[PDB]
Amino acid sequence: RVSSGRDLNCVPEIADTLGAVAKQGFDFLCMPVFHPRFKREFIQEPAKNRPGPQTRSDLLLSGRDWNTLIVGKLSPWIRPDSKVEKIRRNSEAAMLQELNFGAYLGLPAFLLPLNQEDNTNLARVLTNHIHTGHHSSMFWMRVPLVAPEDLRDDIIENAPTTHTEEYSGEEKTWMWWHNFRTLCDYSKRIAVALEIGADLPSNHVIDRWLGEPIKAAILPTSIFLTNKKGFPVLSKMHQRLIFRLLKLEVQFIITGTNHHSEKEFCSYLQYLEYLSQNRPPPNAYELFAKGYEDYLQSPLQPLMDNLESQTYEVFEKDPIKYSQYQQAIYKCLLDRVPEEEKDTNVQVLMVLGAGRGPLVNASLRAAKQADRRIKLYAVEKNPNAVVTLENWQFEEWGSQVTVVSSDMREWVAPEKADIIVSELLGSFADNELSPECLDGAQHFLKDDGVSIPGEYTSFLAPISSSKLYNEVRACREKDRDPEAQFEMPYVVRLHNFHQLSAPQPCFTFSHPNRDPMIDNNRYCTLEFPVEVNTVLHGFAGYFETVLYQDITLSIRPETHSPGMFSWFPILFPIKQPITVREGQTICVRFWRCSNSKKVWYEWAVTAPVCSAIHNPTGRSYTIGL
Amino acid sequence: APACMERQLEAARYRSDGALLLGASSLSGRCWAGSLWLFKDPCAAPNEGFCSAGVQTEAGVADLTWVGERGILVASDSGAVELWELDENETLIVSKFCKYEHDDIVSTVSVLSSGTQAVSGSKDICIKVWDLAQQVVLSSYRAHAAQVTCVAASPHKDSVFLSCSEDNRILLWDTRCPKPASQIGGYLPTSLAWHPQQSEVFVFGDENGTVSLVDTVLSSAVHSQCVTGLVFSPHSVPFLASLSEDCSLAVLDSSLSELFRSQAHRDFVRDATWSPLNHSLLTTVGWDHQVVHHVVP
Ligand SMILES: CSC[C@H]1O[C@@H](n2cnc3c(N)ncnc32)[C@H](O)[C@@H]1O
Ligand SMILES: Cn1cc(-c2ccc3c(=O)[nH]nc(C[NH3+])c3c2)cn1
Repeated sequence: RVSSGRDLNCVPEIADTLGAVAKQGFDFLCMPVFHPRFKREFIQEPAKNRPGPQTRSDLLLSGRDWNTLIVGKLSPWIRPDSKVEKIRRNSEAAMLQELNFGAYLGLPAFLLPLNQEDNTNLARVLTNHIHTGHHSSMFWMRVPLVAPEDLRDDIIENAPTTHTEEYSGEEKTWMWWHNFRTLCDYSKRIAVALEIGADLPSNHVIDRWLGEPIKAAILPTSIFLTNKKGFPVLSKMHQRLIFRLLKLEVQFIITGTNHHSEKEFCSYLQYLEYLSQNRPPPNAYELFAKGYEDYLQSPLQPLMDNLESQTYEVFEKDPIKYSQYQQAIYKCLLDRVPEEEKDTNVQVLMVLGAGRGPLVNASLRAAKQADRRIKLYAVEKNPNAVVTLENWQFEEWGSQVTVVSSDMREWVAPEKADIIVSELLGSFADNELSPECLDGAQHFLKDDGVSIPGEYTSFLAPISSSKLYNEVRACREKDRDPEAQFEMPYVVRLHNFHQLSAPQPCFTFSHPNRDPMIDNNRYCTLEFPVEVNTVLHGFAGYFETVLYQDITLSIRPETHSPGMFSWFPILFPIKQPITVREGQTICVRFWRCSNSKKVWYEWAVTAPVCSAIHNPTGRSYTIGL
Repeated sequence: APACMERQLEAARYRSDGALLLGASSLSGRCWAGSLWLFKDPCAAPNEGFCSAGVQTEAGVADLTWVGERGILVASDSGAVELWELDENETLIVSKFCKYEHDDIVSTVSVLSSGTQAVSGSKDICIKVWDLAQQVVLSSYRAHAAQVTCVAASPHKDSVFLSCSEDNRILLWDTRCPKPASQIGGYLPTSLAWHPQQSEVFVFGDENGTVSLVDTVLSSAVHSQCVTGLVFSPHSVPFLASLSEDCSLAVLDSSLSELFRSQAHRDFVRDATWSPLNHSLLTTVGWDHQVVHHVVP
């Protein structure tokens, strides 16, 4: 089910054209709202007094059709950045005229070209149009992967084409888009319509558009190969790109005329459908979080807040996660109770943060498959979840489980535990204060007691994603620091983004913490080798944790526990994007700060350039103790 | 044989005996189409009813040109190059072939010396050489980096032709060469016209209203807007007619000096054609639906 559209520059009659397009299978149509050759004068007589009508009547389509089926196109003669003043003035007025008519028709999107380097005036006029009434209409900038000048035939005898590699030169079109949207101050209504050429550029050129707000991909019919049967297809390299684009759910646009005249015109479209059907579908985890991509969420604080019912339900819908806990407990029981003592040695297990009891059941299943005896304590400070635990304990568990409605840092244990089991970790490992909780519960762990998890580590990786940068930017709230949204992390299923370097370890904690001078504050410096040109927008966060020995949990991409749904990555944004050249090193600094009340993170970028220290003194974000 | 004809007149070309060819486009309103017309009585045009022949096209007529004495080659908005031919009676205009080879509006078309091949330019940035007899594209060239604004065939060399584009290139073509294109040394060029009596000489106008005389430089600021077309007269020492978007027509001499000026048009002036019968009469058409007959002194 690909959403596709037909791009035309010639519409003799709208009603007939739209019907032929829909019958061929398209979802929408890109067409000019004024005739592409109907050049218009706005200043000099007599041509400025040309009798109307200036274009088609809006009555030729229903409001619903204009709202959902038509994409406007800027007339190609409009050149707001021309070097001839008279042409600039006319283009400005003509651009406003056409854009305003598009808004008049309620069109869902309007197509404007980025076909040269200087589109400064073009951006101003657009920006002026955007700030003329608040509307949701989108503006698709038509920009090619490869500039036409860089793909022309080498047929000019006295002007040969370049044959040497120009790394930055081959990325020029991205610079066209970057400068244009920067001039427009990252307007959420301005997106990219990436146009694909017959010959693809280097991978680094294509990767440049990772994290950019690509809404449409334009496919000229002239890039289509012909197979044996006369049908149109694509090279294996182009198919590789199409698959990458389908992961971005872009809308595909077919431009040009039918060159495979032996076949009908829905053939080009039928091939896209063919490619869409051929791919690994939602593999559980991709079916799990298909609607959560690039959706910013506030990181849970299970300590400061009492989690809702359905929040625990999400925790429990992950069997692989708890079967890893079961294994970790299983191995630990065997190592602590030799076979000859399997009937006399009862191990004191304590679930610290039992929620609704998934770890309790995991501990019970572990003792059974290990053939050992355990005495369970289920500690949970959320009194609402304690309701679930005590109904469980009465109806099923029985006397074997003792539910303790208390904070593990204050609870006065009646005895000491052989094993403490806890699931206090967030996407950034310690961002829920698992170290502080386990530190306070440490007194009632036996001298030889084991903590599960035994250690966890947080990882960071610089990422580029103008899409996510914009979403964060759009999180301004009425009565707080206007930039506080950049000084706080977000849990998100990172999707449209580009990882600029390999994740490196950030913070690590071990339990039990035998050390006599416990200090959970941290200061870490990291240097990320970047081998591309890009724009830094933030740092992704992951974590690894050791439940026991070799049994582990991880959301780090290179060591991701296969099949585990829990925990999306965390995102640490930065106020201002930072340009990074190929070969430069990104130097970031992270602090874990704390007082008696709150814990928080502060981060800063020190290379290639210095950012401001983010979230100083937790002014914008704190984690409650 | 249609009653009404589109408002925006785009082309007007005389043939040997003097019959006038007209190409019109509907650039506004409900239907965006085009038509072709033949006026054996030029003074009766554009009156649709007093015409010799006429026919409607599916899309607009961006440019056209005669192919012999009964052939009409059309550059369509649809991205197609069309060839129409008059019947033996010259009362019907019939489509000969309609090939969709360009991926955007076909903006310019020109017939080569032999009269058997033509060259077309389009906004798809392509230039194509056509075999009119076989109805196929012989060669497709992507030499420019922007819209192809104009292509002009050499008057007597069947492999040579000019082309200009919004990439600010003026390209001299010679398909006899391995690399057929050659860049000729400002503001964007918009119109080309070979000299009829001098092989290696041509003139070109730019978007700023300047006309330039070039050899394989002399120039004058003729217009206040884009120079749309350039047509040499059939005289031994030919005059140069230049039309522009400033709604004016100018007639220049050998040194690009102005000898005549007409502002009869109220909209853009789109074409100019000299009468083969009366060499001092010059006909112009524009988007004001006017067909003006100028008597050039
Ligand atoms: C499964 S998410 C973490 C669980 O541990 C609980 N929890 C977090 N901190 C503490 C604490 N200090 N004492 C007891 N339970 C806790 C939380 O209420 C939540 O149910
Ligand atoms: C928005 N947001 C969601 C979480 C989350 C998701 C899954 C789990 C989980 O599966 N187990 N445990 C915990 C917390 N310790 C957890 C937290 C944290 N922030």
